[PDB]
Amino acid sequence: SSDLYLRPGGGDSQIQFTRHASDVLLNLNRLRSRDILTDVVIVVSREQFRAHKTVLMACSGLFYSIFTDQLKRNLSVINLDPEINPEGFNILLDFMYTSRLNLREGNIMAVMATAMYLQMEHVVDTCRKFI
Amino acid sequence: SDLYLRGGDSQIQFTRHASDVLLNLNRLRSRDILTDVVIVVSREQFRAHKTVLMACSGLFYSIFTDQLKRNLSVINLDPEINPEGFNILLDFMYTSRLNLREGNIMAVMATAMYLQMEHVVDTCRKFIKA
Amino acid sequence: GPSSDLYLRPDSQIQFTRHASDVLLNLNRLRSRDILTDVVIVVSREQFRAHKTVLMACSGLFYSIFTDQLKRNLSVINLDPEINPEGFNILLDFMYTSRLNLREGNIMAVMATAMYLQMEHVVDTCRKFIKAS
Amino acid sequence: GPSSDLYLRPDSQIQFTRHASDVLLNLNRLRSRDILTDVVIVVSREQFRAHKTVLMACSGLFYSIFTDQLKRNLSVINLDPEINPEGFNILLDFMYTSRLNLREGNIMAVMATAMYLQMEHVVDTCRKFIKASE
Amino acid sequence: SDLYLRGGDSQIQFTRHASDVLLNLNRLRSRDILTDVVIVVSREQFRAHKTVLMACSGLFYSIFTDQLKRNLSVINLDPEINPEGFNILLDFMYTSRLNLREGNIMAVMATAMYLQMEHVVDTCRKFIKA
Amino acid sequence: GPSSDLYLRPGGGDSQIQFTRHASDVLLNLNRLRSRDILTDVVIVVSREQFRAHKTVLMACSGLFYSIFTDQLKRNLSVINLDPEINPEGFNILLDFMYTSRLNLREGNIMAVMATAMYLQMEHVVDTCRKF
Amino acid sequence: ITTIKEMGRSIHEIPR
Amino acid sequence: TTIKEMGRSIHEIPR
Amino acid sequence: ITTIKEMGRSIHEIPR
Amino acid sequence: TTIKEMGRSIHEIPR
Amino acid sequence: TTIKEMGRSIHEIPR
Amino acid sequence: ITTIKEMGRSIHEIPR
Repeated sequence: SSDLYLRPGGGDSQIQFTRHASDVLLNLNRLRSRDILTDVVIVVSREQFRAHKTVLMACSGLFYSIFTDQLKRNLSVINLDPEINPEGFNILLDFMYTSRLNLREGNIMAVMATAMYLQMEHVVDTCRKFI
Repeated sequence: SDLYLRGGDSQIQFTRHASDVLLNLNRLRSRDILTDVVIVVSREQFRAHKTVLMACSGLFYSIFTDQLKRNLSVINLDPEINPEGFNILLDFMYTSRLNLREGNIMAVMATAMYLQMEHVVDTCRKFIKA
Repeated sequence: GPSSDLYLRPDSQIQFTRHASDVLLNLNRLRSRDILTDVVIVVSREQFRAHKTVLMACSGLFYSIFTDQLKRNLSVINLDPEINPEGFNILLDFMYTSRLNLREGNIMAVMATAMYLQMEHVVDTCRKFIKAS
Repeated sequence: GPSSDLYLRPDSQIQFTRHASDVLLNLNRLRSRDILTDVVIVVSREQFRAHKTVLMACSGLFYSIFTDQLKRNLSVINLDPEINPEGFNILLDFMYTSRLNLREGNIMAVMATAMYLQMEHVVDTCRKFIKASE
Repeated sequence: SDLYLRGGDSQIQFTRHASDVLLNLNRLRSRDILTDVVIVVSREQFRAHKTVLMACSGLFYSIFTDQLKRNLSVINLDPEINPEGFNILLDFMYTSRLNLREGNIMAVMATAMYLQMEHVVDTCRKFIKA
Repeated sequence: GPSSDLYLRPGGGDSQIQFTRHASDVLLNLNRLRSRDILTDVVIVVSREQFRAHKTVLMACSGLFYSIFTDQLKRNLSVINLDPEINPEGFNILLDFMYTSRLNLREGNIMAVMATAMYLQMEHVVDTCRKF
Repeated sequence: ITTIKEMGRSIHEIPR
Repeated sequence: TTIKEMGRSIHEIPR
Repeated sequence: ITTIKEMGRSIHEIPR
Repeated sequence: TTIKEMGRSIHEIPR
Repeated sequence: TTIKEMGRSIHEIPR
Repeated sequence: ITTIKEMGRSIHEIPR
């Protein structure tokens, strides 16, 4: 006879999808841009941004701290400090959902200060080098 | 004299950012933070984030975009679906790592077809041929 | 005229439009009588008889087995233990009848078996079937 | 409602209407690649490689020979000396393809071969074809 | 002249109002409208409104008043709990009728104690003494 | 003879206990939940005055609220602003009625309750008000 | 307080 | 077989 | 080449 | 419930 | 035993 | 556009 076994020696195989994490983030951004399953609105000086709490906690120490408190976890509207610049925040939000940080002369300091407020020190460190 | 920061319209690309985000999502899941759905596969329960499920699976994408069934928190998969196969695919969604052992290869493959994860199925088809 | 030529006057081709079905039915009858069946497929608890030629015609798996040089004169094959005998049975009947019988409760088994046998066109039809439910 | 059941909700049968033709084409491809052929038929010294199962499927003669359990392991069969190698080649292609190829000038050979192989439905179609001529 | 209606503070009492409300809640439950929790009893699932569960059960009252337990939508009862007993008690909560058959009386009674429905337990004790 | 077989209900028929004040007990607990702001899921805004309630209790009593919350689009609204013509005090009387079975009419507000109940499509309340 | 008992149905009946 | 129970059916949630 | 379609049974039917 | 599928049913062995 | 798959891993949700 | 690739960790790592 002969025995057809898919992995004979009771083997232990793993497939690593080298672009999976990138594929997921793009789909998260697609959901965000179509307002699907977004569960918080961040308000930055009368401007509104819709987002997923999980993505915010993954990227920002500030949001990680807010949403690890149970009392604060089921908030659906967060008003950032009035000092924070809407354009700076929109650039950091796009960074969270796309891995890309866009800097033009005239918003570099805005992105940088927004990044400390959100406690994204790795972004801040990369911004500091950028000068 | 005028000290101006540039005007090179620049973009910084963080090449491990998406991988970092996914790991943090997996950490949130394992600490049961903000998971919002329970998937029931033959009496067995799996907690997850809907957005991650919609990102990876056409089946779940279709459920959670149904306008009427907006408040679903429990999904009962068909009785035929194998809990172990589903768990491997769930770890795959959160880690980019698909773990196959002798004895569950077909289960993962068929479950992935049910979940409409065609790219995973194709990778499995390549897998069992060699 | 005192003569005439009785000649068959046609370069023609006759196409017998149900010959292929007729052949498949006769292959099924031979299989049902164990006539020239030359491989036994062992699927866990259960044994199945078939013609290697029909198996290679329908399944990329068996085609690779039986064009394998060492593995060509095999007379008993044990499938992977994961494979369900009922799923294999449905696909074997498909090979010999063109009819694929799906019951509530075995759709996933049939599909998984067909992925194992590398019967991709069946897998695709099963995918369509699942989506309609 | 907080829950939903994702259930495959059809007992169905899918009928693949060109499956039989697809099989025969694959049997023919095996023959032409000499894959799993198990008999040589020899007609006036000409050699024809074939699958025994397809022979019993189409021909009463080969059906009768190979349902004999002792003759079932023959690997070379020489037809009767009367049989025309060209007639046989035409019927063999028929068995594997559904096409019966006739030239002006070989119908009688094809018919006689088909009568020898005991392929009566072919003989009947040849009878009609002849009468469309003479 | 001054036409001023009535003046005493009058009160109209709708003697079947609460019974009416309860029937409409039951109709909502059966039409799966606004039910917001699934109770799992050894693999069987029951959908209900949290407010009705808290109204009737001390056990559910304590779960749903926990500050942390704010997003619970799936509750798994102890594996010992009998699904048929629970279903009889759930029907009771929404209808005021407790249906007892030979073969499930002790299950209803003990489940009612687990759910901390002491008044129902007392009524079952009176029942079983007859 | 020397043996006996114990059955809790021998005639394996069908017994039913009817709790004649259960529905009243449920409603009282619902009102307690409301007054403690436990599990309320909608706030009704009536001329900048706010009222918290359970959607199910509103849908059970009011054809208006039944219609709103049976719309899937409007089903997960958490703040509903009533028409400015509606009187906050009249609304408060009907809300208490929903949660207590008891409608309180004082000199000076009977008409307010009347119009409000018609707006909420509470016709049985409206008719009982008209007799009054 | 003057209380009066109303015994008719108090609210619409949500249909099955 | 129906029987009527007239005592309080459930716990009273406190004010 | 003149092609002709025959639609009847082409071969003997091997019995059950 | 019978359903007719009209596409190719099996792999095509190449020449 | 690890293997690297470098193609797209999941469906692409459209814009 | 001046594009630059940063390869270090991009965000805080949530602990287990």
